[PDB]
Amino acid sequence: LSRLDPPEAEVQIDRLITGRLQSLQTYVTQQLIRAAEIRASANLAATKM
Amino acid sequence: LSRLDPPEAEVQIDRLITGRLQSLQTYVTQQLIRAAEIRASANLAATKM
Amino acid sequence: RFASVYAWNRKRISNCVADYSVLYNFAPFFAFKCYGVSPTKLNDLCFTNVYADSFVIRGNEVSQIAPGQTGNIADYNYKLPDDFTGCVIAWNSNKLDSKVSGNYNYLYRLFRKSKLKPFERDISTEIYQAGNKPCNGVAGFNCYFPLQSYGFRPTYGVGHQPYRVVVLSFELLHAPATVCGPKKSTNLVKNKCVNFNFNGLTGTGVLTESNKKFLPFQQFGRDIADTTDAVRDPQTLEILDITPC
Amino acid sequence: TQSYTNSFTRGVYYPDKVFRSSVLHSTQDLFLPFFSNVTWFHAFDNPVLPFNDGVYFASTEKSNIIRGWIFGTTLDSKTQSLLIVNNATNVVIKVCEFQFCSSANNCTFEYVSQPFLMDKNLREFVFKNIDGYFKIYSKHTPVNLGRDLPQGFSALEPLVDLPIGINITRFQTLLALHRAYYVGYLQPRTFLLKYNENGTITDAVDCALDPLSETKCTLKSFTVEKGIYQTSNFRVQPTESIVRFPNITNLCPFHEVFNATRFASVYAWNRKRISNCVADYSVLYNFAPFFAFKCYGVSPTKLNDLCFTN
Amino acid sequence: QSYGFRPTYGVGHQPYRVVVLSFELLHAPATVCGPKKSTNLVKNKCVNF
Amino acid sequence: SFGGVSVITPGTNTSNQVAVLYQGVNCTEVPVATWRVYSTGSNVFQTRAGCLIGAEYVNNSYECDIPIGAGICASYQTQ
Amino acid sequence: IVMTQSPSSLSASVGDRVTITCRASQSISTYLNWYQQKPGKAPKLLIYAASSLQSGVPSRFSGSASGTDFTLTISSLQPEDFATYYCQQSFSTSFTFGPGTKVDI
Amino acid sequence: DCTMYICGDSTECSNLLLQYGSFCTQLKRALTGIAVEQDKNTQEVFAQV
Amino acid sequence: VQLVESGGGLVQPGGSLRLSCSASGLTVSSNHMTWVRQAPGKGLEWVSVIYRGGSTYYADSVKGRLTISRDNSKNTLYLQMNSLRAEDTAVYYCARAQGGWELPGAGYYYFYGMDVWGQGTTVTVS
Ligand SMILES: *[C@@H]1O[C@H](CO)[C@@H](O[C@@H]2O[C@H](CO)[C@@H](O)[C@H](O)[C@H]2NC(C)=O)[C@H](O)[C@H]1NC(C)=O
Ligand SMILES: *[C@@H]1O[C@H](CO)[C@@H](O[C@@H]2O[C@H](CO)[C@@H](O)[C@H](O)[C@H]2NC(C)=O)[C@H](O)[C@H]1NC(C)=O
Ligand SMILES: *[C@@H]1O[C@H](CO)[C@@H](O)[C@H](O)[C@H]1NC(C)=O
Ligand SMILES: *[C@@H]1O[C@H](CO)[C@@H](O)[C@H](O)[C@H]1NC(C)=O
Ligand SMILES: *[C@@H]1O[C@H](CO)[C@@H](O)[C@H](O)[C@H]1NC(C)=O
Ligand SMILES: *[C@@H]1O[C@H](CO)[C@@H](O)[C@H](O)[C@H]1NC(C)=O
Ligand SMILES: *[C@@H]1O[C@H](CO)[C@@H](O)[C@H](O)[C@H]1NC(C)=O
Ligand SMILES: *[C@@H]1O[C@H](CO)[C@@H](O)[C@H](O)[C@H]1NC(C)=O
Ligand SMILES: *[C@@H]1O[C@H](CO)[C@@H](O)[C@H](O)[C@H]1NC(C)=O
Ligand SMILES: *[C@@H]1O[C@H](CO)[C@@H](O)[C@H](O)[C@H]1NC(C)=O
Repeated sequence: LSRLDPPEAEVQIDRLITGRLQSLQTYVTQQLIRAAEIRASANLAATKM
Repeated sequence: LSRLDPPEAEVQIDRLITGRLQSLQTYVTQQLIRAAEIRASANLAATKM
Repeated sequence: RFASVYAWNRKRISNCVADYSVLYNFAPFFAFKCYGVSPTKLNDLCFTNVYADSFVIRGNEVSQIAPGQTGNIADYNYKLPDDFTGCVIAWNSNKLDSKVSGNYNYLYRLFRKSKLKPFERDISTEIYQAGNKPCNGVAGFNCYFPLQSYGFRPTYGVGHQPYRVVVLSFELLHAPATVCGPKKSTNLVKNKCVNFNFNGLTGTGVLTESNKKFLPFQQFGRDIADTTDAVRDPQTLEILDITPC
Repeated sequence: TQSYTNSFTRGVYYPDKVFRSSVLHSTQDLFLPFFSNVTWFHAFDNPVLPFNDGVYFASTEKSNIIRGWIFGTTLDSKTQSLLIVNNATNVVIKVCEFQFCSSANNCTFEYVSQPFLMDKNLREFVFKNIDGYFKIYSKHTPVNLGRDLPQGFSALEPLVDLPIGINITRFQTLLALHRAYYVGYLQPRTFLLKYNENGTITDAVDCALDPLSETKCTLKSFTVEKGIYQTSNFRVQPTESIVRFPNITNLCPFHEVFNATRFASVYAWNRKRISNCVADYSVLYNFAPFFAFKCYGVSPTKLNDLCFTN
Repeated sequence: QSYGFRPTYGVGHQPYRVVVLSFELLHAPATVCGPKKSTNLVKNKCVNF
Repeated sequence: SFGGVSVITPGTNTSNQVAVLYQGVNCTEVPVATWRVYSTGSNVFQTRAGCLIGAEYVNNSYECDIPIGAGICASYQTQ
Repeated sequence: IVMTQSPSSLSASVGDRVTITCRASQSISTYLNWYQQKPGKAPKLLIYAASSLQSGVPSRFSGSASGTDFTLTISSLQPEDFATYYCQQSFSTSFTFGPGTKVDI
Repeated sequence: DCTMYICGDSTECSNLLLQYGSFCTQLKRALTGIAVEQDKNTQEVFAQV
Repeated sequence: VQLVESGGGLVQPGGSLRLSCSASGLTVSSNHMTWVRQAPGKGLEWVSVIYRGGSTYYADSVKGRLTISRDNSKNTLYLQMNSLRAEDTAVYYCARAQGGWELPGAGYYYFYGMDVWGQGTTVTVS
């Protein structure tokens, strides 16, 4: 921000934004599968109890 | 590589790299779900045995 | 008579505080366009060291100052690493610098074997060996000097008359700081969410006193995700801990 | 007596001027490989050693016969040469040309500061030169073992990073005439560090020595349990190069298109087809100066090596 | 559109000469090649070709 | 020729000797062209999964400790 | 490392001295050798370490070194001394040879 | 093998790929986990005696 | 003390050759030896060297083609030449070097000079 004016800073900001979004999506994508596995284990535990 | 110098070869290399990464992610994304289904089937088989 | 396009003189500037308003107080610029950083915010920045490379070129040579336009004079004289933090100035003061017959004191080396590395100043004078003859000093066929004589006539148009150009080069390093822009340093506060501009580390947070060691060479703190969690005071040499609001 | 002695685990230093509290960093820089060999120079003496990438000058004498070093490329009146010399209570550095310490005519460079010999005893000095700089790191430690490097751990801290901008290829030791050391070379490697609590390096591991070190470098840890952990890959490297451009050798003219008069108007332009030849574009440079050699398709440098249909 | 050229003119009125090339980068037919020393052929060992 | 390598080790607490498995190179075909100081030998053994360097081959049979592949295991027994 | 000899062509007569010299690029201390190549048969070694003798020939041959410039001296250029002369550096593993020096009547 | 699939042998492609952070490690970890689970699945189905 | 060479001949391009340098009074077990190639009227050029320890270091140009090898006693070393590019047609000599130690992290530097030379053998390519 304190190196360039917006007109050619927008490209860098956009590159960083898309990279961060791509990195963030995978976290929830993995979390959903892990939660499904844990839910299966919890159902088995409830049945055993 | 033997057509252009790096300064304007970087854009092509980056385009190919991001395309290949995007194509590669889907493979493991589908593999995880298929493995989960196979694991459910294996648990059912173990219970039957 | 700064220097020729080859054998350019290099000036190192450091240990000062300088303003770029003075360069506006100068002759009109042939091309103030420059590559590295926006000229507006140059007045407020801190630097490790700066360099000045001043010399003379032709009009047909003013278009290849950028790293990607090499081929005519940048081929064997001056090359850039294509990153080139900082930027250039041109002010074509050749008007009161010329000769009726020609300026013979300015030379460029075109008879060189191959491309040179960026930031290179070759000074050796050897006979050019373009051909299949064992040159020993005859200076005839297949034997050429590594120089190209030329003259400057003031009646010429653009592209033949001389021009003058100076090139800067920055580093934007963090640890060593010798050149900083002119700003009124303000009193230090703490224990309240404020904006801080320590040498350019623009940020917001609360500053407290820390028990870090910070050996004399060390002056920054770092951790995961490149967050500066500590900083050494530029003036009183006191270490401070930064915490988000 | 240039006998060889083991260097054990010694030669690491702080790579960056920042503070890290408790991490396991992974750098990549010039270092001294672990468990290497170094050449003792017990002393006709003072060989003119090469300077490849760096030097690890280590000394263990107390009488301070060892003055500063001499660094150069030609070590004559044609090229500049460093003249590091330790005073009684000062340090002196010169850069510009010398003949034999006696001319020092062209140029002058100077820098003074506190001595390097304040303080059996052991001293280390790492010399590196990159991007027109000169980095030296030192650290003094006391041992009494004798003429052998201790099997301990001690990092180094920077002293000065003065910029010079000179080729350096030859290295010589200088001693006082009226009134012994080890040399080892540096190579590019990858290390893993152990900043403990105060930026004090207490351990380090080299990532190219043994398979166990490779595994310890893959996953960032100093302890590994039973497993079949994977590591990097291997691939056979090529040996020779072969190029087979076609049989034909005739050179198409490619020139009448260039030197002629009244080619054509901008409309009704003449079209010339060139094929069935081998031609070079160097002859194009042997021509009148170009108004605009800037062009769109391919880089002009590699045009000389390409094959085309027409 | 008739016009004339006078040598006393400046840039933009005096004539200029330009030549234009055009390639195809095709693979099957090859008639024009750069000058390089063809080397001997080797085989049964990892090499650059 | 190309491939990957794997390191078979017991815990660093117990010892430091390791063995190296090359992924499907059929050993003698191209075992070795620094890190390759392992004698290019010392009981090189061949299995269905690759080339194993640094381990013997006992005719006995025990319980699996470190799986390898194709019905082969490894351990750190004392002679 | 590149060395050049000067002069390349030597023309003198009997009872004279040689003043051919070898010019290096980097510093090679005093490690340089002077070789005599007969016109066809085989090379011969005269001066090693830039100042010593192999003891094959009498004191007519000598070698002087100054900085990184080396010079050869022959007391009497007798008629049997007519061949090619070479200067070779030995400071490094990769030896290098000079272009060559011609001796003429 | 991510670094060989995305880039064949060129080193500058690898240099560009290192600018994308740790994306290869996640894929390698996921694939290794899948492989270990597949090896374990066929054990409790049969190895009951 | 003398050493002589053998094994030359006229060989078509892309062939194989095996030159032999046999010595009488110089043991090959512990010595430094080297090969020097002279093209017709073009000067000399070192091409290969083997040390006492047993390591090798070829020149930059002839790399990956030539191979020097030493015989266990019998005082006759062998230089094998692979595919040729019609440039190696020249006269080959074998010689012995004085000595120099083994600074680790680098090669061998301090050498004195060759002492004994053979007559050499001519190798030609058609
Ligand atoms: C060693 O230090 C002494 C001073 O401690 C140096 O002597 C001074 O040198 C400066 C620079 O030329 C002079 O201006 C002073 O007048 C000198 N003072 C005295 C008392 O001599 C000396 O030059 C230093 N020498 C070296 C080799 O470092
Ligand atoms: C980091 O610094 C602290 C503070 O200096 C070190 O803690 C000291 O440890 C020594 C060892 O016995 C004690 O004598 C001191 O009293 C401690 N300082 C205190 C308690 O303020 C700590 O050891 C350092 N970390 C290292 C060296 O890894
Ligand atoms: C280091 O020196 C010892 C002692 O001679 C020697 O046995 C060993 O092989 C040397 N190591 C290397 C890597 O040269
Ligand atoms: C510096 O070197 C140049 C080039 O040799 C020489 O002409 C000049 O006289 C030197 N300056 C001196 C000796 O002050
Ligand atoms: C330093 O050496 C390199 C290679 O030897 C050379 O290309 C370069 O020009 C030298 N530096 C200067 C300033 O001449
Ligand atoms: C062209 O082919 C002929 C026949 O194979 C061959 O004799 C000739 O050497 C070839 N020309 C070149 C330049 O390779
Ligand atoms: C061919 O080109 C040259 C330039 O190198 C020129 O001097 C010559 O006049 C041209 N040929 C004709 C017939 O004009
Ligand atoms: C290492 O092994 C020893 C003996 O087997 C044991 O006493 C010790 O606790 C082990 N270390 C750890 C960290 O478990
Ligand atoms: C390895 O190669 C040898 C020789 O070609 C062959 O006999 C053997 O069967 C091969 N091994 C495998 C597992 O293919
Ligand atoms: C060990 O196993 C091998 C495998 O074929 C066999 O040939 C050999 O006879 C066995 N030896 C003993 C002592 O069991």
